[PDB]
Amino acid sequence: MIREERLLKVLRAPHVSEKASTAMEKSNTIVLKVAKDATKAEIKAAVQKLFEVEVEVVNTLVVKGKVKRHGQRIGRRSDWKKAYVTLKEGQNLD
Amino acid sequence: MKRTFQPSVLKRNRSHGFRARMATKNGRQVLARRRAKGRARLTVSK
Amino acid sequence: AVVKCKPTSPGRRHVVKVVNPELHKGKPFAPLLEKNSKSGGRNNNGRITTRHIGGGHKQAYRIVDFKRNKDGIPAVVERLEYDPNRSANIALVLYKDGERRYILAPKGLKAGDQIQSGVDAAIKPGNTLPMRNIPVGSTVHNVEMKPGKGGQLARSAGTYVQIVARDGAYVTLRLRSGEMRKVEADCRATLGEVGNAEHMLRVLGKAGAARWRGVRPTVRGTAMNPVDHPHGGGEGRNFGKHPVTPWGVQTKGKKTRSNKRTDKFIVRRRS
RNA sequence: GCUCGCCGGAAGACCAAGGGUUCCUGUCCAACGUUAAUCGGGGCAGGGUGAGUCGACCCCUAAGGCGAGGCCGAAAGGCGUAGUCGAUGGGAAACAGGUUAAUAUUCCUGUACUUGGUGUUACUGCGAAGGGGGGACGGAGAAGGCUAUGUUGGCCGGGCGACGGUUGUCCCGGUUUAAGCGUGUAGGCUGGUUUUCCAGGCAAAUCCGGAAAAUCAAGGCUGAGGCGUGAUGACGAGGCACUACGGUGCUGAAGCAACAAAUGCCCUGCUUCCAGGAAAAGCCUCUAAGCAUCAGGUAACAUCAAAUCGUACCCCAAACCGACACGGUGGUCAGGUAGAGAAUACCAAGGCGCUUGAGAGAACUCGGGUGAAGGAACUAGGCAAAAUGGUGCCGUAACUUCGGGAGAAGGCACGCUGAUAUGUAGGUGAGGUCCCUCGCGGAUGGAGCUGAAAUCAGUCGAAGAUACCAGCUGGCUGCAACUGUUUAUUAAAAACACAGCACUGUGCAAACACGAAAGUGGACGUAUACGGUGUGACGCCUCCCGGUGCCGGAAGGUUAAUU
RNA sequence: AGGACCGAACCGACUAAUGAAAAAUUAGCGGAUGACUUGUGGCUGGGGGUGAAAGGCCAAUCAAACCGGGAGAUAGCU
Repeated sequence: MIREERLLKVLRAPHVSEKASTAMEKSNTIVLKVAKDATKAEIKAAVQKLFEVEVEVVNTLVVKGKVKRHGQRIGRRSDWKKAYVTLKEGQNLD
Repeated sequence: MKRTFQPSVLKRNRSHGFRARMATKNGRQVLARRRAKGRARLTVSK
Repeated sequence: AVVKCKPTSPGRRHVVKVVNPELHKGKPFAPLLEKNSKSGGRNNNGRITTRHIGGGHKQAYRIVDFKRNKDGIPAVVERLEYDPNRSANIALVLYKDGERRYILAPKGLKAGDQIQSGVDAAIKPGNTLPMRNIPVGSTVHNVEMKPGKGGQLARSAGTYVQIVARDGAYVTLRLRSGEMRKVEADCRATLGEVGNAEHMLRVLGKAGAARWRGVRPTVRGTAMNPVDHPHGGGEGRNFGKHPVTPWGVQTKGKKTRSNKRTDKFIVRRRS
C-alpha cells in the first residue's frame, strides 16, 4: 500500500524517443522518467492509479548524467531513472 | 614496463579513503588540515 | 627402515628416506584435526621474530593427547599415523567407551595393542601412570613437569627419560640432554620410549627438502656488510672478531640461562 | 566497389581490473590528429545501458582488520576476549531462437526452473546460541569411457564452365537445433536390514561412536555421455515480392551415417608418493529448555514474491598503467592442411595495411642476400657471421659417485609411383544369428569406415629431414659439487644459498627476537627439538691456551651504594 | 620416480648490433613439475622494515624514503 501523495510524486514525465515510440507501438510498453528513489512496485502503483491502466511489469534503469562543457567550465548533468512499463494486452494509453 | 601506479579502487579506498582517515587520530588531523586549507576533494573518495 | 635413494639425479643422490610401512595410508581422523596456519616466524607486531621460518607445506593440526586422563578405561590401538607437526608418529586409539584419541606412538606399539592410564594400570609400554607408581630405573616418555598439566619432556621421535631416584615427594629424572631434574612424584608419565627412533637417520639430500619443511635459507653474518651483522664487511674474507649473534652477544660458549625461579629443581646441569 | 598485401594460440572473439560516455545518429572542421581531411576516440546537439535465474548486494567464513568489558601504557595509545567485519574461496534457480542505429541468458517468441511466504485440505512431535554428519579439499601418474570439434561418405539445393578437357570416382554450398523433464548407462564408493546394551560426543539424545546378537547377498549413494522427449516447432542453402539501395516482408529442401578426437567432462574418481594437503555457513540429522491437543513440522494445491544497484563502449589497448593516438597488463574461447605440438609455414571465421606523401636510385649509416682463390692470416678474444640441426636403425672412448659420461664421436636410410595388400598389420564396429535376471544387457558375427610401418620393383631431380622449423663437435685445464639466488637501470660470477659437517647455547613461563608494558613469535614445538655461529655434496683427511675472548674456581689482594 | 632431459606458453636477461622507449629492439640465449610461476586481498615503516646478502629493495628517489615543520640551520667558501 503506497500513499497517494507519494505516488503522485513518483512519476516525472513521459520519455519521447524513437525507441520509446517503438516500444509503445509494438510491445505495448510505455517509457517514463521517474523519481530516482522510486522503486518498481511504487512506479507500477502510480501508473495504475494515475493513468488508470493495468500493468503487466515494470523494468527500470538508471541513466547516468553526461559531462558537458559550457564554455570553459566543466559540468555534469543529473542522473535519472527510466522505466519501461509494460501494459497488459489491449490496454490503450492516452 | 610495469610502472609504479597500478590502480585498484578497493585498495585505494582502504588505503586512503574517508573511513580509513577517520579511523585514526592522525588521519583525522590530516582531514582537518585539508578542510582548513579549503580542499574541494577532502579525500580520495569519489 | 632407512632407504638410500639411487642417484638418478643430483639432488636425489644423497637422499635417505625413512619409510615405515605400518603407518596409515589414508586421511587422518577428521574430528581430531584442526586448522593451523603458518606464521612465517612473525609476531603480532608483524615483525620477523625468528629468522629462517617460512613457506613449507600446508599442515593440519592433529590434536594429540599429552594430558592422558582416561583413567581405568582400557584403550586399543587402531593405527599409527603420520603427523606432520612432529618428529614422532602418533597412534589413533579407541577407548572401550567409544571415544578416540591421538597419542604419541611409543617404541613397540602397533595396531591391536592395549594401553591404559591410571594409578592401577600395568607397567607396560604405552601405559600411563604417576611417577610415584612407576618403578625406579624405568624408561618413560611424555613426562609432566607440573601435575595435571600435560606431558612436556621427552616427546621427540626417539627420546625417553630415566627415573634415577624417588626421594619423598619428588623424583629425579635424567633428561635426554643429560640434565638431572627433580619433578613432583605425582606428575604423570608414559612407559617406554617414544616411537620413531630412526627419524635422525633421514637425510634431506637437497635444498628443496629443507624448504618443504618450512625452513628458509640462512645467510652467514660474515657474508654481510657491517651495517647488517657484527661479522660483516672486510675486503675478501675477513673475520677478526669473537663470534656473536646478529645482536652482538657471544655465540660460542656463553651461557644464557637466567631463570632463578627453577634453579632449585635442576639437580645437575648437562655436559 | 573490384584487385593486392598482412595477422589468424592473433594484429580474431568474450570478460575481469582500470577507465567513465570513448557506444549510436545527425551535424561542424577554428583548435586537437605529427600532412590533407569531407573523416575521427576532436567540437555541438540528440539518443542509448530493461534481469526472480548473469554479477554485486545477501548468507558463510580465510589471511587479516576493528574490538564492549578486559590487561597494559606519562598522554596520545598498544594488545586482545565476547563479538563484529573481511574474497581471492563455500552457499537456490534459464535455455534456444528473433530483434535495435546503438541493450540483451535483461526486450519479444517458445519452452523451463528456484525459495520464500500467505491460504489449504491431509497428517501429527515440533523445538537451539547445543550434539553428530556433511560441506571438506595435496602433488604426480595412468589409463578407460565420453563429448566439444573436425574429416569423409550419404542426402538436399545449385552448377556444366572467359583457355585444351570437364554429365562424372566431376565442381560450390548446406546438412544446425538448447536448458529442462524422463531414462540412471561406462564407470567409482561402500556390505545392508533389524534387535539389544554402553564410564564416549560439556546436559539430553530415537543421531553419531563403541560393543554384542540375528538374518539377507543385494542395499544404498555417486555418475559423464548416449537415447527419448523438448521440436507438427525454431533455424536453414538460397529462391521470391517491395526498395528511402541501408534493407524490409513472404518463403523455405535436406537436416543422416561412419570414422577421428581433446589439455574439456566422468574425475572432489582411481593408483601412487611424502613434503601429509583451509574455514564456516547453506544442507541432512539428534535431541534440550520449551509448548501440549495450539503452534510448528511434510503433503500436495492455489495464489502472491523475488526489492535494490551494475548492464553502453574500450579491455594485450588510440579508451587501462607508461606526460603523447608512445613497453606493461589476469582469465575464457582455440577451425583447416602439413606437424610430436598451443612450435613453424600457408589459410578460415573475423580483423587490419600500422594518419605524412611523391620522386630519385650518390657518399655514408641501418637491416638483409651472394661471392673467385685462400680459411682465423682478423681480433684482447673466432666478437659477429658461417656451420650443425629431424625420425628410424647401426655404432659409441677415457673417466665414473656405476646413475652416468651419451644425442659422446661417427655413419647409413629418407621423395613420388606400383606391387606385396583393387588398403596390409592394427583400430573401430552395423545388420544377421543365439542367450537373457529384459536393458543404455551379454555372446557370436564380421559389413562398412579408418589406417600406420615395412619390403621388393620402377621413376624424376644437381639436390627427397628439399621450404619454415631444427644440437656445432672433440681434447687439456682453473673455480664452484649439483638445480637454484643476486647489484630493478653498466657486474650473473669464482659472490649468496644449498644438502652435509662441526661448535655453542637452550629443561620449557626454553634460549632468542619484536614490544617502557601487556602480550606475541619461537611452538599449540619439548633436546632425534629450537636458536646462533662457522664450514659447505661425496672421497681421503683435518703442533701452540703466551695474547684477546669464553667456561669453571674462589684462598688472598683491591673494590660501590650503605654505615 | 626426478629441485631428471629436449622444447612453446609463462618467468628470466648471457652475447650482439641498433630514443618508438627516463633501460627498449631485433637476432640468438637460461629456466620451464619447481628452492617454479601468476591473479586477488592481507601484514611488516625509516636507524625502521625486508634482504638465498648486491648496501639490494622500500612508488623513475636510498650508506638511512617522502611530505610538512624547527628554518631565513650554518657557509672563515663561490
